[PDB]
Amino acid sequence: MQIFVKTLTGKTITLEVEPSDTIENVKAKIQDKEGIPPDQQRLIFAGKQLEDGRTLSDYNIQKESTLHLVL
Amino acid sequence: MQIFVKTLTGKTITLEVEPSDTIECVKAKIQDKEGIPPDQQRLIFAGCQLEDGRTLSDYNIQKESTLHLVLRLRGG
Ligand SMILES: *SCC1=CC(C)(C)N(O)C1(C)C
Ligand SMILES: *SCC1=CC(C)(C)N(O)C1(C)C
Repeated sequence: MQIFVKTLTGKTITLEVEPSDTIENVKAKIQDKEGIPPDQQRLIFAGKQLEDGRTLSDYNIQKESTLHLVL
Repeated sequence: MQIFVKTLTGKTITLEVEPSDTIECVKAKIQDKEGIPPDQQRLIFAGCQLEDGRTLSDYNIQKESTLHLVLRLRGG
């Protein structure tokens, strides 16, 4: 499924993920495509900070959702 | 040049653009200012749907023109 990650500089990155993926995995995909180290990433969805060991399904993130990335 | 983008909820947004800008760029400016994802945006001017790779000049959009923004159905 496609999701959008909006950064604070007005760049939005699109990622292809599965609900079963962990937050740690998502962060690794973002590092791979934009080079940001996972330790600098804070991911926010529906006002919750996402935790590394949970999966996207844990948070009910559905296709075409937008997560916010704060560094 | 200033252009107006009228949405279906009666909100009009003003943008500063150049005729040389592409439609893709315009959509990115709208995302930046109102948060709507480009993939949900359908831009209409003089009864044409605007295509991403063309520029505003391609369509003869002059200053103070109004484009209409229709949003693709929610989700995908
Ligand atoms: S909208 C950015 C842009 C304009 C134009 C000069 C047509 N381009 O080649 C890019 C895509 C860089
Ligand atoms: S821009 C003219 C146009 C718009 C749309 C309804 C997408 N069309 O099918 C044509 C190409 C007629």
